[PDB]
Amino acid sequence: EFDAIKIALASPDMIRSWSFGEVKKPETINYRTFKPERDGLFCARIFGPVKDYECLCGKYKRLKHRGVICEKCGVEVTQTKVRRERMGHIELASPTAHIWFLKSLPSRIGLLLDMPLRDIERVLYFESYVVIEGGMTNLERQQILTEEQYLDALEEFGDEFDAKMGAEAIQALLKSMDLEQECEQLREELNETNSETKRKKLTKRIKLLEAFVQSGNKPEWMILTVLPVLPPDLRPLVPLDGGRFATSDLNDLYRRVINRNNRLKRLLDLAAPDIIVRNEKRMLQEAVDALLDNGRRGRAITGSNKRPLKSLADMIKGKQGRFRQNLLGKRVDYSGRSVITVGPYLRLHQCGLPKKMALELFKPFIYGKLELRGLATTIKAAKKMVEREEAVVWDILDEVIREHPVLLNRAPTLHRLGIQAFEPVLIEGKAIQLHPLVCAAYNADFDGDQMAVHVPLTLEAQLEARALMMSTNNILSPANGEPIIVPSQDVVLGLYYMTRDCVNAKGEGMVLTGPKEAERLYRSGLASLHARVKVRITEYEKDANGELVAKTSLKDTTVGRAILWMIVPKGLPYSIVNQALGKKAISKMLNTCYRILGLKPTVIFADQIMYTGFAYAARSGASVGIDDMVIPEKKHEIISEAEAEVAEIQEQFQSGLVTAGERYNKVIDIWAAANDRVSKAMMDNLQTETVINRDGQEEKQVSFNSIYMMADSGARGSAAQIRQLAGMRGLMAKPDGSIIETPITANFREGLNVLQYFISTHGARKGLADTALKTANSGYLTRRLVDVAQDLVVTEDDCGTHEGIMMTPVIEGGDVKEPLRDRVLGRVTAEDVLKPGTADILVPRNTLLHEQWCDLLEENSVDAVKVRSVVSCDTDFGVCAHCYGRDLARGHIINKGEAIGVIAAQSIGEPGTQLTMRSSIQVKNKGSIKLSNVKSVVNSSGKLVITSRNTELKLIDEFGRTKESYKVPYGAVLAKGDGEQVAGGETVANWDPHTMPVITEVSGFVRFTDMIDGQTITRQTDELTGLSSLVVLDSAERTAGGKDLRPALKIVDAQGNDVLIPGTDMPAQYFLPGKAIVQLEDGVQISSGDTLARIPQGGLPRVADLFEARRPKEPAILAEISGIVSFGKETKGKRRLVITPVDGSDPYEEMIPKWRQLNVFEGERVERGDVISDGPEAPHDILRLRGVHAVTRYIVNEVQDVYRLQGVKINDKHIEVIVRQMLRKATIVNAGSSDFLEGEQVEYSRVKIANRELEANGKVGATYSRDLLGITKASLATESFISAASFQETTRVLTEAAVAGKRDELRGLKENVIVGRLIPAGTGYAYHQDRMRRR
Amino acid sequence: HARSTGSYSLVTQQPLGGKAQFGGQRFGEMEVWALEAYGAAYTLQEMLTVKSDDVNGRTKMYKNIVDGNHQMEPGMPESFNVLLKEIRSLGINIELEDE
RNA sequence: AUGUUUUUUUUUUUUUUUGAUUUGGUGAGAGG
DNA sequence: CCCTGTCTGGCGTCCTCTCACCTATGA
DNA sequence: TCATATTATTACGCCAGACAGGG
Ligand SMILES: [Zn+2]
Ligand SMILES: [Zn+2]
Repeated sequence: EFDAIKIALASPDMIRSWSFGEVKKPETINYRTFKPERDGLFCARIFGPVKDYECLCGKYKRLKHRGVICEKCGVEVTQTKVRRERMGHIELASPTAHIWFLKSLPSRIGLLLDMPLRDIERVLYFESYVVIEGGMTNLERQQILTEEQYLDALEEFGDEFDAKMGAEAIQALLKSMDLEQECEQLREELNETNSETKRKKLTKRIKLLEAFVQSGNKPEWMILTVLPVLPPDLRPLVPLDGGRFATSDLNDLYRRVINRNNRLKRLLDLAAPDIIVRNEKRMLQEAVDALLDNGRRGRAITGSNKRPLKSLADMIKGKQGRFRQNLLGKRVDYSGRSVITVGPYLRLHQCGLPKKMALELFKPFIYGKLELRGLATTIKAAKKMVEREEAVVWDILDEVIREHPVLLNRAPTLHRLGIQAFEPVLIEGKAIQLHPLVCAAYNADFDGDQMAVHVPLTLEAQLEARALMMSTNNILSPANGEPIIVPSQDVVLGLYYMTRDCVNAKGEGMVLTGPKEAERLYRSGLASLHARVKVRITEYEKDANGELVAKTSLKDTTVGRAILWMIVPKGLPYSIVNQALGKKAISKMLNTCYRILGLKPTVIFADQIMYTGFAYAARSGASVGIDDMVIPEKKHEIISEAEAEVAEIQEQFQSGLVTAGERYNKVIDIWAAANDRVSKAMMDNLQTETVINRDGQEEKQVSFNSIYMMADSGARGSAAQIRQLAGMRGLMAKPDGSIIETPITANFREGLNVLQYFISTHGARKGLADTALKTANSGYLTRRLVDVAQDLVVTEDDCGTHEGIMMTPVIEGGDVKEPLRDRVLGRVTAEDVLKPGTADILVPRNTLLHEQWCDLLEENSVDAVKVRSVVSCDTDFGVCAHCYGRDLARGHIINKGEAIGVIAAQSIGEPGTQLTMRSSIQVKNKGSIKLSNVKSVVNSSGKLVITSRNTELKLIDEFGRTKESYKVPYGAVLAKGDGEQVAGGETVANWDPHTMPVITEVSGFVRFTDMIDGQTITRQTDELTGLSSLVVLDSAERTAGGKDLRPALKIVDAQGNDVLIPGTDMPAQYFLPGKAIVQLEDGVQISSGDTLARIPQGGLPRVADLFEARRPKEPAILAEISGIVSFGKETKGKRRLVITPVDGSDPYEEMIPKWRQLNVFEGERVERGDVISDGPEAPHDILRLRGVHAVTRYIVNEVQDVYRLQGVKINDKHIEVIVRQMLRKATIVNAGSSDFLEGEQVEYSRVKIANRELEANGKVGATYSRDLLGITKASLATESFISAASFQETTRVLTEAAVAGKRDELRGLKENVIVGRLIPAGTGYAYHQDRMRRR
Repeated sequence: HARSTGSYSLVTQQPLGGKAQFGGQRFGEMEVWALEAYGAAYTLQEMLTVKSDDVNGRTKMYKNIVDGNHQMEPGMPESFNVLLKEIRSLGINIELEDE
């Protein structure tokens, strides 16, 4: 029907072509009758007749002459909705410049006429004059004029002289502004200057000057001359219940503009003096500016009472504009809403739906069914039948329900599992019965929740509800590989009570010929549900190629494990039920069933799990009592020993032996130790309290205490909650953030007294305030993420590359945190992984790594896999099917089409609620040493010291994988060496961080080069020891006579000649920095490893600051080019740093703020990506210095650290694709033979297809540079202005798109959700393939 | 509460809100993102064009349902043409291009 | 065998199809 | 002229339910 | 009833982005 939406400026001829009549009078309506005004705002001739095909006043009351317009009516003759499309125009007496092009920041008329905003407004509000082609006088064109400047000029240049003001003058300036001429000038000005600031100031002005010439937008279209009025139907005038009309705000705005315009026409008729018509035109200017965007000028106008009234731009922008309130989200027919309840008899593809809601939602299907049978005739009869609800429409209703799915939806839908399609089962009742397992997907408890039902009307929507959105199809969460139909709380208690054991019961050690008579012995009353027993089970192992082989054997098991074996499908082994089955074990039971036997046995087995869990939890009778919370007998003596310890510490505090901070630290330490001892006392007293004999002496076992099974099963409860119900509830913290030294020694079974409950209320009010304010940032994070993603659709099958990121296991310094099988599960390898022995093709180079491949990776102990990542995908406008990976909720690769940006953005932002808002190296294991980034030297004693700061100390095992990693500073005492074998727990590293070592490479004698006591260094003989040290001063304390003196130590031989560095001809002089203290004095012979000086010195907003890419306040500074380094100017704002490369060109430098403790010396050579100071590091520096793969590893590690600290499983594909959407823009460095500009920022796919269709020719391409935009700056900088207008500020984006003449080739998800068509991702990707093919 | 078809608002062609007004469910923004997350392109297309806003689409759909033909004739939403007239009522010339 | 053999105003206009059942901002509070 | 406080604008969660209250003037 | 047309409170918290000031 139509391609792209084009936006441009509105010419006065274009506004007269939209229009149907000039709106003169401001008179709205008659108000005493019902008729409007002829001819006012709500006219007849200008727009249309209120009534359909009627002259409002009187003629044509039938259907013959539609169109005639008599003189007595001055009325058109069409439809009732004809006025909604027709718009009027107000002939503004005095020109008024647009507020969107005068105050957009930056203003469109501000950087175009080369005039400051302040000066532009002055003249615009009749407060300053502006010259326009004066003539032969001493005045510029842009230069303004004041009353005094004009008065004198008026008497001076009375002849050829022009100096107007207001929009009129402004219009002229714009009108008489040779665009083309300015281009060359600006272009020549940019090529004839070197000023950095000017360059950017000139490139931003020429960009908007050449863009205006590229389109059909004129400079004189900025000023509004023929103001357009919105259709009445769109500014509706309806009365509320009563006798008055509740009028809209736009009618106030238009009525004021028309009142003022009529006054201004009458004053220009009457020839009023100058100051009267200046105030009149100024009031018209402010009235127009208030109509368009109210409140952007000084304080907004108001009708009733002090609240400002809502203008047109406030009908567009904001949370309640048209995008976010009526075009992205709509209210919807065939929909319903009610309170949910359980109904556990359901199968997990069906839900209960009440009869009253079912007869209301399915009225047209029932009408169609009733008309088909022949029971009635006309539609009315059917509506009377279902209004009466006779006895025959319920069979009609059960025949329209049967195979027709519905979309259930819980009201805060965060990820895609919050809309699932069921089949209805009709309910006597008024509450939606919802299958319990599905509740863990919706985050739906049953404490008063409500859900909405939606009906797929058409046939393609019924098939999408059955084939994509059915609840049997969503059994794996799309964020990872974990099943989302995990059995939640009652059913794991029923299983944990069923499959367990006790050392004596009915039927101990009897033998049973099958699981059927195991259940028969449980039901008849001859054995117990947990009584250990040899049974004969027949497990089917499918060891052949798709053939199930029976093996039958006698397992020593219990009765309950055989009864649960009657429900397990064929292929799973018996050892999946042989254990005790908590919650992690039943989750991996369903996961192994899904990986082996597929989907249909896993659906039917999930239902049979839920049924048998509910049934035996009912048979269990697992209550909770007051006696179940067993108080430790050792608890009171532990509290008295802690009270004796705080008594000892305070008796030392009365005598002043210890400090106050050490007292507070000792009290918090002994109460933490006593808390851990009380928790261990109660945990022994709960986990093994049952001690029952069997045929003789006693024997112990794990307890059948009720609260212990609710904790050990993982149903509801943890260690901390069961700790607070029996042991002491810790040391609660006051809202100051610091802890309180007197704990809450009473649990909940004993009574809390008053003060302890008040401290508890501190600790809990902080948590409720944190959740109720955290949810806003979590939701706004999901919004920013799905609007930066929004476009990215799997659109190929292979990009045809060999690049991809290097997935290693991540190791922080403790034991290996996340194994390689968690990171390289289901992601397609980049090059073929060599087997760790020698040069073998273990896996090929384009294989998906599912579980079988990952097990053959874990057997061979594969180091790290080079795997394909989304950020390395070469596909223009989308992601190919291999560089994404596995489907994650489907076992296979991602299909051609499935929108991965939206599921990724939801999977990152959905756990936003669970996240929070507000010496030396000791080895642990026993293995082999390896060093990386190492340049070292052996000292005199033997410990290998390091001459490199950035050395990584890895502990490699005997197999080949890397198990530990650490960072060792410059100059540390390593107890070990390279390639060595150590023992578990042996200290291998040592240093002093408070004393920066200035250790050497060679030996010799020490001379004090440029070290003079009195100006350079100072004499501070030590007080308490006597062994003095010449203390080196810094460059700020010494005066300007000797500030140029750099103290240093250079090593010589026994004669005095300079001992050179081994490898060069340069001596090894070390320039001493500020605040140093000389350790080894003059004449002392040195060696390696000996110092030459003493140098003394996060949750959810972290996720936001990583995706939005803020800078930290003190970033780590780096080096943009390798080579030698040196210092510069002495403290003029900053302290300089000059880097001269060995082979490369010199002139790069950087002025470091000198408040940082540096890392580099003067004789040190640096590299790109090498640190100069320490602290956090901004991602833009990673991108422009190290590489794209470096910054994507930086973001995925720095945000999986937050998601792992709070314990959420998210696969890394989602963070890699939001990282792709961050660094999608690029900047040009060398324009080459293309049509770009020098420092123009252009999107990367554009410049790559440009120089890839030019490089296929003879011409060599253009060399770009990638840039990393934060997610809101990157979604507002898009080549599709509806995508950047449905999101944040619409004023800025619509003026930029209007003055650029931008066009929206739709080509994404939200443009097609706005404009009302098929999404180009899902089922509609075939439709968009067809439409893109047929052009 | 449930709604098949009844009265709507004035300015927009979408259904009213509430229970005291016999109105339908606001199919909000995150539900649209959840349908985009699946492949529900046709479910979303009737969810924002036929069931909600487009007047010719919904009258043709009601007659198509009661004839026994589950098929939608979509058209363009009315609130987007309301957007075009509110943007166009500024000094902005927003259009709809070639066939 | 036979019937101009008791005439007088005791009076002629339908439904018609063609269209629908009608409620906007502001602020406060609760559920999840 | 390159850092720099300082000022100005622009964000800040979805869905639902109940109730009340709505410009002054004026010969 | 039918045209006439706008004044005497302050008490968010970042976080970019643009601007006059000065070593
Ligand atoms: Zn007429
Ligand atoms: Zn690719």
